[PDB]
Amino acid sequence: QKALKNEDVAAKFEVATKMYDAGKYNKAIRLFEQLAPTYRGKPQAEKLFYMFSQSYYKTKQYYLAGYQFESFVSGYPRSEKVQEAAFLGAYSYSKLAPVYSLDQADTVKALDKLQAFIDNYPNSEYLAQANESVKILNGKLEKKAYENAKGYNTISDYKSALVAFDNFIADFPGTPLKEDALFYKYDSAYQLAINSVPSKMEERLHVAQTAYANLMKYKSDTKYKEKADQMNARVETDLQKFTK
Amino acid sequence: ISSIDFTGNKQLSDSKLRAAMKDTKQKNVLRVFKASKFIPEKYKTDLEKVIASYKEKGYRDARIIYDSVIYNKKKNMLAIKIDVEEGNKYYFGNIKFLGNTVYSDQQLNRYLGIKKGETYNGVLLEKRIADNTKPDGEDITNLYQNNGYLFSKINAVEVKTVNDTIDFEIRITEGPIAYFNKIYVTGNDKTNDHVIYRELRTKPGNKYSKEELVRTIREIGQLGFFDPESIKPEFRNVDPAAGTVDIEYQLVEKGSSQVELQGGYGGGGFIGTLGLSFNNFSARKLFDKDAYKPLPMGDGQKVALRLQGSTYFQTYSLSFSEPWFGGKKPVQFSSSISYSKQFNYNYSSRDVNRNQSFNIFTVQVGLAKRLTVPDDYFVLSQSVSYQHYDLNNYYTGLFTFGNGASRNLAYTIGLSRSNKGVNPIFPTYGSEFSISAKVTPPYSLFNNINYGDLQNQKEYKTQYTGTTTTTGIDGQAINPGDYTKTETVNGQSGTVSVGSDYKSADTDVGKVDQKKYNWLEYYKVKFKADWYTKIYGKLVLRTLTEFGFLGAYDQSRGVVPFERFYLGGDGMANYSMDGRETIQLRGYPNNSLTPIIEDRNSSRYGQQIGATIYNKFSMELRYPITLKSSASIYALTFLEAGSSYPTFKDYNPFDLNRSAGAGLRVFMPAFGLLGIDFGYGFDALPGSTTNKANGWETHFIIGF
Repeated sequence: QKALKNEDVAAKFEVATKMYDAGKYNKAIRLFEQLAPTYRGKPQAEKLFYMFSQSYYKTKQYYLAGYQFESFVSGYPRSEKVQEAAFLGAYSYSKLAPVYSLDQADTVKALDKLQAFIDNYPNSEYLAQANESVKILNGKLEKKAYENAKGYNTISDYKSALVAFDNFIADFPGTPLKEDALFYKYDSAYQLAINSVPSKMEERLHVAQTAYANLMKYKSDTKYKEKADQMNARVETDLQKFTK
Repeated sequence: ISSIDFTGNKQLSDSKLRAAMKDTKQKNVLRVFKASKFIPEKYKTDLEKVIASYKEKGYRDARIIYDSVIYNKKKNMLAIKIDVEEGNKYYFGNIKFLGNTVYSDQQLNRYLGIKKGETYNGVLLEKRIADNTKPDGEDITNLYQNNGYLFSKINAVEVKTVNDTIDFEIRITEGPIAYFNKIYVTGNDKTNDHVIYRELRTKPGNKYSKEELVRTIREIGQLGFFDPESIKPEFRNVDPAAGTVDIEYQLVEKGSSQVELQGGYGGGGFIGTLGLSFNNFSARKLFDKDAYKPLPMGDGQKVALRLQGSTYFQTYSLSFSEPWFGGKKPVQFSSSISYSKQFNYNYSSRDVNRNQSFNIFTVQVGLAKRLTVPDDYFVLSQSVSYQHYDLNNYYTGLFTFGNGASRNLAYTIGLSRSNKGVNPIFPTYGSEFSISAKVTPPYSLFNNINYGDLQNQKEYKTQYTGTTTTTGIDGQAINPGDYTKTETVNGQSGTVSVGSDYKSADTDVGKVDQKKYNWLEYYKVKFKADWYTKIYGKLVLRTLTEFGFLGAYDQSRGVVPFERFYLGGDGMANYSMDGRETIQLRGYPNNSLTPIIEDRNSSRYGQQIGATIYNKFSMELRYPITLKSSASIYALTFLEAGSSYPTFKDYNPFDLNRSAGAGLRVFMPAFGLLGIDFGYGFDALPGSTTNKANGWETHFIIGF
């Protein structure tokens, strides 16, 4: 705080470094803000604009950490630890993604940044963690679509669920939620095929019949075997009556 | 500036011809002669309007040839010479439709509204073909793009022109049908995705409908979490081969917090409220540190803290509403907890007695469901309410237990039908029918207490718990713990002990009434009916037929002193503020027609008890005045009659204290519905010395 009023640049950097080593990152942030345009270009500018970033990262100001790290990697291109800066910036931006129920406009940006870090420097000790972050972000993106599709099987819009799951099993090909999508589309087909007008029963009972065959083909020992089997029995015991 | 000089006006008369131009007028005796001077752009657009009027009459060959200005060097005015060639009359003829398979020729001809021999008006044909000015109009483009024919193009062409008659052909290209395949929302940064998706009228698998898009835009805007001017659909991945359209709703958040100031002045005083409400609460993240920034945000739950007040009561209330309970059906769940403190008050003569006060503690839970297909526009609301009344020196009206307490357990069921079309602020037709019934459990039939003979028991006849044997009116000091009876002598009163002769003693009306109303037992019925009708072009007549009823299952127990109807004044008070129903008549002060104890020999005369039976009939005529957007100022007149009575034993619903008046309403986007009303009351307030009649009363109303 003495350097807050004084104007000795060397003393300010020394006290900032002492606080950074001691773990007083919050005050270091204030001091480096004081020196942010005022120390650029001057010597010790590699240690500067780098602890300003990691202090942000440790104090959990993730957006500021990302901005400062991206500035540090855009600058100092021949820095010894440019790879660390790039990975840390990408990861700090990744940690800002919202829950699956809100706008995933920052998830796409985080995925773009992490994919850029994976394409450039395609070898490091941070590749595995970056891949895991990419996978979990893609999981968030998949869960958003799956929940929006299931939000029709809950409010009892069964046909809309039936046409909103058929463009989920084909839009996200390899997913661990495909079994749930198949079952909760067969459920919509059944529920829309039993409470149906007598003139439009057989077609929807056949649509449900093809959904049951789809579910038990992908996974014979499905997690919902009992409930699906009871539903199929009802479908058959209603379709047999209409048989001519 | 005298500038007529119309050379050639064989048919179009000079008067309406001049009236055609709006801006560049002439010298006349109007308001500074309509500011008649020279403006170039205004003059040219006025001339174009002259030609437009000529074409509207049915002359396409109309033209202007010599327009000129001469400035009077001596008297300083400008004279404008206008030369007009009229032409020949023109008739519509043989409007044939080519390229229609989904609609027959007869239906399209009916829809277009043009027959043979009607005078030519190109603007009319263009408006009936494609309605640019209004998006909800009944045009042929709208009928094609309202059943899912998005890729439709209809163009008007001329094929033959003979004998001053036109031959019109409509080239219709239909194209493949349109189906929604992927509808999603983008831009929700604090509102969850399931709240938005369940209030959308565009659903996958349906056919395209622009009218459904407008409706869902309006619904999203009216939700309360997004600014109405930010919703902007964007047709994406429009594929003309397989018939798929993927719609993307772009949304921008506006805000949650909002402060309300409903209430009103009017000679009585502030009867208003003050509410701080968040309309985007989330009760499932109440223990989440990160999400708790201005209190949790998320689902559409609404939490409001309100302080309602007046010169005689203060009520603090907390309310929580979920517009979708269980996540499956639209069953609104509303819960409320409130505490109120009120003082004695005579509405007929402004007087606040602060040493006679009573408190109300209320807890209410309710479910309102949009019941499906016994015709639409119906709502069924049920609620369970518990209320505690704690009195303090309340010896007023029909209360005798001035220091006791009362409990109220009620279940209210109500049905509301609302057509009320089409403008929500100024109806033209429709009706609003509400019937409500509140019932308390029938305690009388179950418990083995005979309320008729409650006064002839030893436990309720002036026990004289006082332990001092000081003196008595009969010369005998009252033995402590002995039954007494009041026996006045000469001019002063007093009491005399009777010993063990309770059979001849005085009933403690306070204790009997306390046992009668320790657990309130009653049934209440309410009825409201609005019958908006249509007369003339601007007159709108509203009827407000109303009813009310309160009764007791056991006539020996008696009608409950609480939960009674009070007629008079404006209707800005509620049942949330007090235990009162505050019927509305705008010619009398607030709550001033409530029946009073018309027993002169009684120690309380002007005190108001309440009314059990009431009927109100109101006829009001309205003129839209300045019905527009962002402002809806209009005017209204009254003719109302109301009649109330505390016992349905000798009721005569033919008194109907009358009130007549007129006033205005003003509405603003954020200020809320403000209003000023004036009214004359033709009848006297109850319990006034001279008959006379209550004079004009200001009725400033807000809501703021």
